[PDB]
Amino acid sequence: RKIDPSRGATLGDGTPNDNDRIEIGPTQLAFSEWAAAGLQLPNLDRMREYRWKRLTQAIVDRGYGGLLMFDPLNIRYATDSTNMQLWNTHNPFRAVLLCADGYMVIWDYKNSPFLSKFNPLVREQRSGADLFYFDRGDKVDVQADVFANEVRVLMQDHAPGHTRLAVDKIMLHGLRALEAQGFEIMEGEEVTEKTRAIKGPDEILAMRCASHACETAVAEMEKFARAHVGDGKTSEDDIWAVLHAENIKRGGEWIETRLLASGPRTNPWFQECGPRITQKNEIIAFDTDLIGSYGICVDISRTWWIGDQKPRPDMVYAMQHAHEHIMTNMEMLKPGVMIPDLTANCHRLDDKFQAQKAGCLMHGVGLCDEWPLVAYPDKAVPGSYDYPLEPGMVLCVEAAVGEVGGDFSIKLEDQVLITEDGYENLTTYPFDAALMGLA
Amino acid sequence: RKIDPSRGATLGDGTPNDNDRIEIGPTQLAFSEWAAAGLQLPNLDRMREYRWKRLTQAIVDRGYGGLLMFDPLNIRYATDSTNMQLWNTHNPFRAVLLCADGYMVIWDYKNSPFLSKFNPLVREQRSGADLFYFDRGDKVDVQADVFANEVRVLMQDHAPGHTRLAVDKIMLHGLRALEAQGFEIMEGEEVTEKTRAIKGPDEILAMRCASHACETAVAEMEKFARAHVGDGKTSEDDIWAVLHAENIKRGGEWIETRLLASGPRTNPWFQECGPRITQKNEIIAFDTDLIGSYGICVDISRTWWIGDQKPRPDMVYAMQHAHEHIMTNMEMLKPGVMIPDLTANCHRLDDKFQAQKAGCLMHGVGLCDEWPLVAYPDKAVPGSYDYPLEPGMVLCVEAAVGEVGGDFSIKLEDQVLITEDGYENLTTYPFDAALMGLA
Ligand SMILES: [Fe+3]
Ligand SMILES: [Fe+3]
Ligand SMILES: [Fe+3]
Ligand SMILES: [Fe+3]
Repeated sequence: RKIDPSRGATLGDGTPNDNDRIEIGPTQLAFSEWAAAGLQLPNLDRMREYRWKRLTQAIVDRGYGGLLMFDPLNIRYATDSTNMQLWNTHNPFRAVLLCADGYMVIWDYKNSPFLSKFNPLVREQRSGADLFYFDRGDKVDVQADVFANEVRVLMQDHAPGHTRLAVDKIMLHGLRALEAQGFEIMEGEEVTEKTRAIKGPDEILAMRCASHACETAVAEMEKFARAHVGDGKTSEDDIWAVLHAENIKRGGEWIETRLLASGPRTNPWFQECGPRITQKNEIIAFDTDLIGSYGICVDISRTWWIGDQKPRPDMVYAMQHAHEHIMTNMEMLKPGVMIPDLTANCHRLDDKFQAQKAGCLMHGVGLCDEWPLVAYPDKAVPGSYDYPLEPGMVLCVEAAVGEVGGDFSIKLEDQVLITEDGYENLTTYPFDAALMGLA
Repeated sequence: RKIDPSRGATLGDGTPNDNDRIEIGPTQLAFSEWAAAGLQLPNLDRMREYRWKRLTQAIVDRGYGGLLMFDPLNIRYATDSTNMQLWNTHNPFRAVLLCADGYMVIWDYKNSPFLSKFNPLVREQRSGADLFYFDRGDKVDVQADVFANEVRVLMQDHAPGHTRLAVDKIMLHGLRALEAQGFEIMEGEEVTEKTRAIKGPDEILAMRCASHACETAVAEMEKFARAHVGDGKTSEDDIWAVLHAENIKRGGEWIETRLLASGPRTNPWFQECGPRITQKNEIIAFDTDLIGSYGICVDISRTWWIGDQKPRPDMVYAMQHAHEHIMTNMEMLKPGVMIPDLTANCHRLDDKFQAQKAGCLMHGVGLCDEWPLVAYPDKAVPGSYDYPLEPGMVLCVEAAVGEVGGDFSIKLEDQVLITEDGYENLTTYPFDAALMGLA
C-alpha cells in the first residue's frame, strides 16, 4: 500500500513507498512543495553511511576506542533514528556506542527496539542504558554496572587494546561504573561537534528541503500575523502556534526556543513568546530555532512591521544596520578563514547597539545549533576555536539590534553554507520592506 | 496597560495585569475557558514559595549543604522560570544553586538575566555555568574552575561546614572542577524527584487548569480527526498538529513524544506520529505527553475508532480490557499503600497482551513524567521504590493492550490525584463509545 501512488517501490529519498511503514519522515505535503520548488531530495541511505563513516574516522583519528552517546541529537546523527526525542533530552534512557572498527550498538527504550531497525549500520538493539532515578529509583547502581560491563565486552571485541572511551554526557552513576571498568573517559562533544560541522552532499540536500519547508511555514505565520494582529484578541502565542502546526504538517519535529515577541517585549531581546495581545503599529520579531523536516535545524530570524502608520525612523535605521551587519559579516565567509579572524574583522555595530547584541555573530547549525561559536571581539576567548572554515560547514549569521532602555529591537539572521569558493546564503526569506526604508 | 480590562492590578493567579510584562503564562483564551468552567486559579507566589520551602527542607533532611540543578525541569521547579526550555534540555547553559539556608542563585544565559527577576526567591542572577563544547570550545575547563569556585564561595557563606553537594546532572568538566573544590557530589535526582512528588495546594489547582486546557485541545483534535480522517490526504501529522497548536494557544510549552499512530502503526505501540495517510474504519491511538499551561504535564491517552463500520469484536474486547485495567489499578490508590504492593496486586492483563504491555502500570507526573515508577511484577526490582503513597502525589495510570503481530493496539491512561483518604481521577475525557461497546 503506497503512500505516493505516482511512484514505484521507493520515495524520492530512497525510503520505502509504504503508507504503513514504521519509519517516519516528510509528509506528502512537504514532498509536493519540494518537487514544485525544484529541489533535489537527499538519499537517506547515503546520508546515513556518510555520517557513520565520518564519525568512525573521527574516533580513529583521535586514537580512541569508541564514542558513547546519550545526547539524542548525537544519537540522531549516528543512527538517524528518533525515539521520543524531547523526552530523551532530559531523560537519558537511550545510548549509542560506536567503536573504532565501525561496529555500532544502540540501547533503546525497552518497549521499542524496532525503531532503529531501518538502519542496518545499527548492528544491535539492546536495552538497559537508562541510568536515572525516575526509571530505576534506588537501584540505578546495579544496572549501571550491568551496562558498563556490556560496554567493556563490546570494546574488548571491537576496539581491543583501547581504554579511551569518548562520552558526550552521562549520569554520574554511569560515569563511575565505566571508570570502574577501566575506561579513561574522554570529551565526547569535541568528537561529535567537529564531526557534525562538515555536511556531506545528502545532508546539504536535506537542509535545503528543511529550509524551504521552514520558510513556507514562516510565510503562513506572516500571513496570519498581518491579517490578525491588532484585532484586540490575537496574542503572540496565537501567531507562534501557526509555525508549530505548519512545521509538524511538513514532518518537522520541534522548536527549541520561545523567541517570538511583540512591541516593547522585543527589548531587551530574549523575552519569550506569551499571552501579550498584539497591537497595530508595532514591531514583531522572531527566531525560528526550528527542528524541521528530516530533523534538520533551520535557524533564521526576521522582524516585521505591522500597522497603517510607517515605522519610526530609528526603527528603519536599526533594521538597515542589522541587515548591513549580517551581509558584511557573511562576506567574510570562505574556506581557510580562521574563526578568530571572523571575530577580529566583523562588522562593527554602533555604540548604542553594543550592550544588547547577540551572544555571537555566527554559529554552526545542523541537527540543532552546533560548533563553532563565533563570538564578538569583547566576549571571544583566545584559544577556544582556533580552526579554519571548511567547505560543507553551515553557519547562521546573526544580528540583534536594540538600545538599552529602548522600546523595540531588530532580529535578523540567515543560514549560510560554506562552499569550495566562498559561501551560499541558503535563506531566501524577504526582509520587511517598510523597515528597510522602502515601499 | 492591562491585558484583562475586567480586572484590577493583578490577574486571578496574582500575577501583574500588564500586557507588556516580561513574565509569560496562560493566555486570555485559557483564563476565559477556566473561568467559564468554574476553576479556581493557583496563586503563583504561594506556589513558588511552597516549592522552594519544600526543596530546601529536602536538602536539610538529607544533611546536605546544597543542591545544584542543570536539568531545566528541576530549574523550573525551583524557580518557576523558563528560558529556552527545549534548547536547555540538551544544552546545559543554565544552573540553579539552592543552599541549606534557602539561599538560591541562578546562572542564566548571559544575554537574559532578567528572565527570573519576577521571583524574589531567586537572590542573584549570574552567568557562566555553560560548560559544554558548543558554547566554549577548547576553553570549557577554564570557566568550569571559575564556576566551581563561585559555588564553593556561596556554599562557604550559606552552608558552612557542609561538603556534600547534590547535583542532578553535570558535564564532566563541571564534575571534576566541583570535586577539585572539595565537594562530595551526591545524587541530585533523589532529592528533586522525591520533593516534586508531593504537590502543594496551588500546584494541584494549576494542574486542574492544565488538565482542562489539555482536554480542550484534545477535543479540537478529535473533532478535526473525525471530520477529516479518510479523505485520502489527512495524515497522522495533520491530526497531531492540532494538539500542538491548541496547546500553544492556551499557553502550553511543548509535547514530549510523538505518540500518536493510526491503523496497523498502533501495533507494536511506540511507533511515531508521521506521514501515514489515515483511513476510514481504523483505530487511532495517542498519548498526549503534553507540557501544558503553567508548565504542568498532562499525560493522558485515548483510543478512537473512526469509520462508518463497527469496530471488530477483538477491538471492543481490548478496549474494555484496557479500561478495566486502569480502573482496577486506580482503585488501589490511597495514602499509605506501599508502591511495591501496587505492583504485587495489580490487575492482570490477559496472556496475549502481556508481551507488549506498557513500561509501567503507573508513574508520577508534575512538570513532566516523575518518580515514582510502578513497574509490572515481571520487571519490578526489589528495593527500588520501597515507599508509601502520600496525599498530593499525582499518578498516571495506564494500559497498553495489543497482541504480538496484531494489527491494532489500545492505549488508555488517566491522571489521578492522591487525596487525604483515597484518590480523585482528574481526567474527564470521554472513552470512545463504540470501542467501549456502548454505542
Ligand atoms: Fe537562533
Ligand atoms: Fe542563531
Ligand atoms: Fe505517557
Ligand atoms: Fe504515561
